[PDB]
Amino acid sequence: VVIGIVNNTVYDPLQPELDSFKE
Amino acid sequence: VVIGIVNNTVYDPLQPELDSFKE
Ligand SMILES: *[C@@H]1O[C@H](CO)[C@@H](O[C@@H]2O[C@H](CO)[C@@H](O)[C@H](O)[C@H]2NC(C)=O)[C@H](O)[C@H]1NC(C)=O
Ligand SMILES: *[C@@H]1O[C@H](CO)[C@@H](O[C@@H]2O[C@H](CO)[C@@H](O)[C@H](O)[C@H]2NC(C)=O)[C@H](O)[C@H]1NC(C)=O
Repeated sequence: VVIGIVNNTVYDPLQPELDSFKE
Repeated sequence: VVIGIVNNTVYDPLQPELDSFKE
């Protein structure tokens, strides 16, 4: 519904931090 | 690069909570 949106990736500070530790 | 800064420790609400549970 928006005009002019572009693709990208938004970095999530929690995901790698809590995936490296939990393993 | 700052004048007047002082030492201290900033408490992180996530670290102890996710370290006690994950163990
Ligand atoms: C990146 O942006 C493009 C267009 O801005 C998207 O391309 C279309 O996306 C829809 C929905 O996913 C598809 O139905 C179309 O077939 C796509 N067209 C083309 C030419 O690719 C695209 O989805 C966006 N994301 C990625 C990962 O490419
Ligand atoms: C606490 O603050 C003091 C000064 O405000 C810091 O002391 C200097 O720190 C630098 C970099 O760590 C060192 O190269 C100097 O040798 C230190 N000087 C002295 C007299 O200690 C100190 O680093 C800060 N942090 C701690 C944990 O003390």
